Amino acid sequence: FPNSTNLPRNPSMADYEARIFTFGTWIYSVNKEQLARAGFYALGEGDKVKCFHCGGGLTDWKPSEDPWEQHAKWYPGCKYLLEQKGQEYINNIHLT
Amino acid sequence: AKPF
Ligand SMILES: [Zn+2]
Repeated sequence: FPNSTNLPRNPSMADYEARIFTFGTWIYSVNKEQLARAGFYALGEGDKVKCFHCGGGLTDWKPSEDPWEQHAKWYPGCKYLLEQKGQEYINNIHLT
Repeated sequence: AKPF
């Protein structure tokens, strides 16, 4: 943990539409579209979410937080993250 | 955000 290979930890959540559906009753400020685009889906347990690829989990979100930024901060090895945001983006989140 |  987390998963840093090229195979998704949860294939059933690889589709954006599948992930966005999990946010049907989302009551938190952090944007659902942004979360789903960042690879996350809701567990239905508070504001807990997990990335379908690396399986990384995030909770206790702040109102203006950026999902992609938190994804890179805690799970830099995620391959979906790499594919979507690039290595420079990730490395910059962990700048000297 | 906090990881879990
Ligand atoms: Zn991930």
